Amino acid sequence: MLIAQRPSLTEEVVDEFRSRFVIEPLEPGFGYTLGNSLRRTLLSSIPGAAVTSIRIDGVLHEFTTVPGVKEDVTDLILNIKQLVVSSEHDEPVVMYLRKQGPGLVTAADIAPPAGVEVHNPDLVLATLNGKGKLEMELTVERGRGYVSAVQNKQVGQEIGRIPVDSIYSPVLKVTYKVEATRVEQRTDFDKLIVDVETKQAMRPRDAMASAGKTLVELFGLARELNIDAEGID
Amino acid sequence: LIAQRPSLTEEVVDEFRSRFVIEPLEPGFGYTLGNSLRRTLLSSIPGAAVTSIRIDGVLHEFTTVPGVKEDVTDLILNIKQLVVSSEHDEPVVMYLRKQGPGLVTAADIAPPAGVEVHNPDLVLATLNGKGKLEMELTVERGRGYVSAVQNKQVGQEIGRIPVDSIYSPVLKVTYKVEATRVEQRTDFDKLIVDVETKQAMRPRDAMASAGKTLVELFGLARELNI
Amino acid sequence: VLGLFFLTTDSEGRSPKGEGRAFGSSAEAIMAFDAGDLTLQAKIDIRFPVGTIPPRGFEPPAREEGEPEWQQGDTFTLKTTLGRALFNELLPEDYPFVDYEVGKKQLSEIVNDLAERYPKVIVAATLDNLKAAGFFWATRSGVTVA
Amino acid sequence: FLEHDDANRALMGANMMRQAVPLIKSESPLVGTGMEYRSAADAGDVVKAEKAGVVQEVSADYITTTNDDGTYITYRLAKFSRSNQGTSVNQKVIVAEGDRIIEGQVLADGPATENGEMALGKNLLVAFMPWEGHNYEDAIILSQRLVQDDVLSSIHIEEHEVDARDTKLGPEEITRDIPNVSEEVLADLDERGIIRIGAEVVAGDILVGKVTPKGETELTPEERLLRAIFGEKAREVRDTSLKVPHGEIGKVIGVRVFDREEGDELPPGVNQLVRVYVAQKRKITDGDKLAGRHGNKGVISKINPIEDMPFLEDGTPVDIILNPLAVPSRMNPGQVLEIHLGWLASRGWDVSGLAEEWAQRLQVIGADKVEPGTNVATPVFDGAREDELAGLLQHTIPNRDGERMVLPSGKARLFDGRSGEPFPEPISVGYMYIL
Amino acid sequence: EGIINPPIDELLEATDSKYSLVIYAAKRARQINAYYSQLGEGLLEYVGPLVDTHVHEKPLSIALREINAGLLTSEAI
Repeated sequence: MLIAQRPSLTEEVVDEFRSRFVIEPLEPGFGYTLGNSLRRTLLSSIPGAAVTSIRIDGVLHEFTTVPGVKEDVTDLILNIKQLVVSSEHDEPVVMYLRKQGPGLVTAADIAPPAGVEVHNPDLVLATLNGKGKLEMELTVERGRGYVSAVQNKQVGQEIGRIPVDSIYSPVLKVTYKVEATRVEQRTDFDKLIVDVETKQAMRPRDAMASAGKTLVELFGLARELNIDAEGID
Repeated sequence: LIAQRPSLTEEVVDEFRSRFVIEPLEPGFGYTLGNSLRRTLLSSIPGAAVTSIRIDGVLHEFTTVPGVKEDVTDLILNIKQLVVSSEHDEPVVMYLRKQGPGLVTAADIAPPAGVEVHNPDLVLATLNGKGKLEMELTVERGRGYVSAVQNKQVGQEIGRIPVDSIYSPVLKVTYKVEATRVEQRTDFDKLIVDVETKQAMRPRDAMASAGKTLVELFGLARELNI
Repeated sequence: VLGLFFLTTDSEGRSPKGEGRAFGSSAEAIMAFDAGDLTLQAKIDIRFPVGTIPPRGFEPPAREEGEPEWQQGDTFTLKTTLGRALFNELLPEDYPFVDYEVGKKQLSEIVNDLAERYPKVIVAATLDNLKAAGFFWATRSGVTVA
Repeated sequence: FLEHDDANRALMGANMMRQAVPLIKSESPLVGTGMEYRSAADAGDVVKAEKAGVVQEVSADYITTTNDDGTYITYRLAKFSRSNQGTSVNQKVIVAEGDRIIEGQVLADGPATENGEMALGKNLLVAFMPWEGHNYEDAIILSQRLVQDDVLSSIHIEEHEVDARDTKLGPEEITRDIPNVSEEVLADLDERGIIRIGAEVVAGDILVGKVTPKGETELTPEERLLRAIFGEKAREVRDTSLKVPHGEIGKVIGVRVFDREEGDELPPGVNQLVRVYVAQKRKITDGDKLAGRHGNKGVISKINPIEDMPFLEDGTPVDIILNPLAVPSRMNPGQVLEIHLGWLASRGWDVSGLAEEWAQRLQVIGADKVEPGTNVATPVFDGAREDELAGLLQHTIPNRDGERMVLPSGKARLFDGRSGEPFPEPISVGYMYIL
Repeated sequence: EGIINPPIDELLEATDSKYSLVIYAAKRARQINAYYSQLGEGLLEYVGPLVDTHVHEKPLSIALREINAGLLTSEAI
């Protein structure tokens, strides 16, 4: 009844943010269950914070141009959503960015409010020609998973404000592949290899620890039905 | 942003089928959760099933027992779908004896203390007035399906004949998802899993064992990190 | 090949929901596809990190700037479909981006060019990646007969 | 649906149907011609009554009948006797104890038969899709249920014999005292050197022990020294026993012996001849060839567990996955029609007062109210028109919860077994007769 | 850990031909194979594996590893 060989999660690091996780020989047919549940929970269930709206001075929602900046508004939207923010206010919070003169405006030069931290100051947001004139305020809100952009009537409240897509999940992707391994003359053992790509804010192994605890709680909710024993170790 | 933990509620639609709902799940979570639950529910559930038998005057499953219109192979087929529950971790022997004309049935089988047959209405064979059926059955406990090739361990006992056995007592599992009434863009989905199982066990403890296996696996995964 | 053709196809293959949006990275777009708002067959603007060689026809065009720029080897946005991004990231990072439907003839073309310009090991790895992706997206293609 | 198939594929299917092996349990086709009954009955394998009487004794070995005149006739049913090709010819029994018989009625099936109807295979729930490349280039994927439930399993009886001939040097002897052997090899042998009945064998196992009379033995120097060290006497008698050919397994079921000195007659020289029946229950496995009626054949490439199968909305896994790429190129769309009609036969239908053209045709034909599971007959060139199939699919009996699983188009929602998420679009499902 | 583990391009440009590479790697494989089977004579002319080797190995794999490393040289008579 007991599993012939107990699994054991192991780690293989190729970069400070990219990592690989292997499960040793596992019971036959259990690779896909664990692999796909882990992928989805890791991509979605973990919480985080990311921007939700942006406001640019002297610009309308239909007016896609911004004076004083060579770059356009859509690439600016892409760059801001790329930026990672760690927030804990649990309510919408605004962050300001005011800069003039020609040069480059980067995440380093952003001034964050109290209790909100920008993990990556290296990213360049805009390039200025002539007088910069750049004034911008962006809202940050903690969230879970991934939410597409929607209209909250903020454009009606203020014409400059526009929606933007958000990445609440600390992780960027998970690509799990399952292969067969031979144990004690038997080939009916599945090895699961999970490749987690995460942003610089969170270490991937902590993200999988959180995902595993979430899954453990969610499935141990099923223990309430009845106490039963299954062969293990 | 909003934090809501999953909650499970149970409902009975029949004596051996039930529906279980989980409303606050995240978007795109219901299908994966239900599929993992169904996969573990079908493949692995402790159960008992006949792993070998012995017929007097029969040395192999190919020959026939006089007095019964069904050859021995058809008797193996009928026994293979017999459903049992065995509390003894070790193998247990049952005896089936029937004389005279009539319908041999699971009810006729002799259940030892602690081993119970749960489908008495099933009919195994038919005997004539001249017929005589006398069978010993070995009941083991396990999970999944084990073929007769690996169930053979006694060679000198030419009388014994092994039978492949099916242990899992769950018939089929299907899941569905919907949309919750809460007003948000995420649109949390309500997973509902319908499970129907054989007479061996209630569905509730079946999914209890499934959840036990899953929580053990994911707890291993978590604990070995950090 | 059916799967690869499905992976890179134009619109009209389904109701192109979530079309006309720009995604910060291929990974975010995959997130959107998983969420179901985006569909695999839909034109969108996708960024590419540095080192991603651009399409052969993208070399003359580039971004607008008053300073010299070299988009042959740095970031660049592109109006394409997520399926084409997946098809190219099966191909090695040195290969120029392919923005046209593959079918069967063009697949033979790119395979021939790979066999000409790349070492055998990379060719075999690319063939295996193409095989795996083709089987996966042929399963997901949902071709049937009724 | 022969009319919908190409001539080449129809030819291939006709050639393929003459190779389907009988299985442990035979099942008649859900959808087929109406003519299998005539082919089965006119074939000699079925055992039909010659008198119109009442059965008095029904059993596995024999069945007895008593005509009203007074004559008593008992039919002896063959049981697990090797055919020409090496397959069992087991014959089941249908009639009960007290039922009436008419002349020519079928009392016992044969190999590949059920209730007097031809049954060359079982009918499997099939879904058309490529599936991870296992069903590539017409290879077949099927559930572990077929292995588990013995749906596709057949007995195969092999017959090999040896003859204790008389040679110039002396007579060969069939005995348990085989020379230059261990003690455990000749463990299951009988008193005279014959394997017992019911003794599982493997490659190299001794079936019947025979020894050569003698031979001119010139011991080599090394053999001489080794024998002297070990003090073993090499004897002129030399082992020539029969052993199971390499790569074999099976439970012995019968042994026959013919002795020269007995009243039995034999060819000149052979003093004794022994034949042993080794029978094995071959289950479907990877590599074994499988095929349907319409010239669609393929080798099994993988047997996924029951859970890996893409299941339907109610939770019923599909027993076999077949590549859609085959039907358009092979120009045999008849199999798709067969699959749809098999689905319609599995789940009954109710048409009454619909006032539709196809509804009228069914009502006058009489095939209007059909209960679930009953077979359907579509003659070869008078089959069910496509309008009939469509209209019936609109009116399939609700299998559960008052909902029909197959959409009007003939396709259904298939959830991936492994990853779990639904497939993007409906998939064509139904029941196909596979051999 | 595979037949493709030493890629063919480096060996090919080292030997400048493909059949020449086959025969030369085969000669080296025969040499290492007959070395491993010396079982005690210890002939001075024989030379063992120059690169590191596993406890169980094929002579041809080690020969091709030596060719890839480049420390081996050939010279037509």
